[PDB]
Amino acid sequence: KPFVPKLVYFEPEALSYPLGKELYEKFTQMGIKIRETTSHNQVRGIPGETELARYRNAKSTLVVGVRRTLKFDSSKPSAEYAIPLATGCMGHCHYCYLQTTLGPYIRVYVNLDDIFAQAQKYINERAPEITRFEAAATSDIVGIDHLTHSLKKAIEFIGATDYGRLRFVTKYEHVDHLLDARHNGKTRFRFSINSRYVINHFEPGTSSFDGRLAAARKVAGAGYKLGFVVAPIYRHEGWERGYFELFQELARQLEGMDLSDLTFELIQHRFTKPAKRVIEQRYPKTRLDLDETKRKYKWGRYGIGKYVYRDEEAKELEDTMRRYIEQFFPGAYVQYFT
Ligand SMILES: C[C@@]1(Cc2cn([C@H]3C[C@H](O)[C@@H](CO)O3)c(=O)[nH]c2=O)CN([C@H]2C[C@H](O)[C@@H](CO)O2)C(=O)NC1=O
Ligand SMILES: C[Se@@+](CC[C@H](N)C(=O)O)C[C@H]1O[C@@H](n2cnc3c(N)ncnc32)[C@H](O)[C@@H]1O
Ligand code: SF4
Repeated sequence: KPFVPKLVYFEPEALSYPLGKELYEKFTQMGIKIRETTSHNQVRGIPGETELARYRNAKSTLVVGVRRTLKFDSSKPSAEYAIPLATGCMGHCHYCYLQTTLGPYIRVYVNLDDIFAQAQKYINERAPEITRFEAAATSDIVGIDHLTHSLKKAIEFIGATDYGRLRFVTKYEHVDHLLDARHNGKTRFRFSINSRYVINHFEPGTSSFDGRLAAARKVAGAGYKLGFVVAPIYRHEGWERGYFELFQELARQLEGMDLSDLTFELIQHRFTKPAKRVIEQRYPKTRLDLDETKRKYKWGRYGIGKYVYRDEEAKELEDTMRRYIEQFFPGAYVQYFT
């Protein structure tokens, strides 16, 4: 059930680090097909004759490498920065924004000393103000972590700092190895949730809603700060009742738990102009409605723009989500709607 790659690439430089050495001996012991990248770290020869084939096989391929870009991206509204522990995902969410943000093997970085050292510099440059880090900005870091334990190390590193905070969101239940981690109350452990329609139709290759909630109870019992990310908020047929049933069912599955300091994050479905065509050839018979005529185009600033719902329909979603959260989780804090 936990993700295990069917193909692994190693950057030569990765073998100079403890994690690279450990992963090399791990995957060779497991008899998994292991390859070397070029001297300039390019991944060549991923199986597949069509574009869709190489996309599928890429999502079953792991690349063990070194993070050379030590400048951290900003990650608002979640956190000040994105801490780069991994890139890519094993899941096949039809709407996924990684389809345009990438183009899709799973990359993991081994130079944790360097990455954490850089994280500490960002913390020092803003202290005594709090600096939050998003570890799942460009990947499902939790779904990958049983292989590496990099997130666990990041959790404990952040736990040792005074002004640092960590956060990440996942669609996977494979969190057992993280339960005895010394988080020190400085990690927000979030789970992506959605209506039954969106999960059943658009989220294959992820854990079930029940699995995610089972995992959510485990992490909360281990003392982690708990939160949920309701995204993508998607106006499907019967969305108002669909999302009502979500929060009702969510409240039922978290019965008899300390839900003080529970957070919610709300993201409406969004897609870029290229995504329409890219998704059409990566998921041909998807029910995902990418009709531009029912959307508002929000023009980009430094990046490319994207379609979102019109201001009025967006407010319907926001007001509705806020109403259900207040009904089923009194005192819970909605961090943002975007
Ligand atoms: C898990 C995320 C992390 C995140 C990612 N990203 C990056 C990931 C990728 O490079 C890009 C996707 O448009 O945006 C970002 O800018 N801000 C974030 O807060 C995901 N998102 C993203 C996706 C959305 O387009 C953007 C704007 O809120 O933020 C978010 O709102 N909440 C989060 O907590
Ligand atoms: C890219 Se996701 C990375 C973390 C992890 N693999 C996870 O799925 O939780 C970050 C969040 O953003 C949502 N999301 C993904 N695509 C979109 C989208 N196109 N529109 C609107 N939201 C989109 C996902 O449901 C997640 O809640
Ligand atoms: S689990 Fe997250 S990162 Fe992975 S395909 Fe789904 S939305 Fe994308």
